[PDB]
Amino acid sequence: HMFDVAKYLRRIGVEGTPPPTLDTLRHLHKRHLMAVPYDNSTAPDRLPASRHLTNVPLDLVFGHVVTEGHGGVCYELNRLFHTLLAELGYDVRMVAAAVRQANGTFGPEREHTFDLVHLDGRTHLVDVGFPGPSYSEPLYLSEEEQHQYGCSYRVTEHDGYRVVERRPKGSDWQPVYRFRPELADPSGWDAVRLVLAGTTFRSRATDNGKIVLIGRRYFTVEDGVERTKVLVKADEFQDVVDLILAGA
Repeated sequence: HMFDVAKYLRRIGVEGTPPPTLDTLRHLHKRHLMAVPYDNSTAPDRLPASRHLTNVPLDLVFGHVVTEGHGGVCYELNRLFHTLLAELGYDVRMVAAAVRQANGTFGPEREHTFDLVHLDGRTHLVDVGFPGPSYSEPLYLSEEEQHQYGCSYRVTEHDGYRVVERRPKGSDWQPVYRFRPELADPSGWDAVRLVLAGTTFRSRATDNGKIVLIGRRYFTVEDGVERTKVLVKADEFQDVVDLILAGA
């Protein structure tokens, strides 16, 4: 009952109650990724003993992300965004995906959680909860090449999966994640199941790209041009954390 559309829209820098159109969806998606960073720093603290996402009240996640201004992980940010989109009138369907790993395999089948929106006879992929380099505006569910912010995307079909692939400037196509579109479900969020500190993941979009910090590995993409640096200095590291977490 604490979920509040207006409070959320203010949190992401969106004015009024914009109309339920594709132009609005594209704006909401980009603004969310600019304003609400991905952060797994305290994700373990919000896990339920039961392993069922339903047992984590939506208001707890809303309070952490929206009221308090923090970031979150895929099943927090996309869960909130699904609810916002539904309250703004969109036909939103939850989907789970397997993420491409550094070694080229795909990880567990339902590790990543995101959404699809069916609008005006076309289906769009919606994902404001993915740590690494990926799309700032929704993709169409199509193998046709799509272009945004200096990168290309396509959603190909391979062996019963749809595969989101990305190509920045000067690089080859690489998969991001894969999913089974036919398992999309309007109510799918209800079915989700969940020493040095573990590796921290933090990122957010910028006006023309994205900034990503994975451990010490700092990545930026600006109009499709990528740069990476392994951070050594503690002060520089903290400056990058602060820049990500401050939003835009």
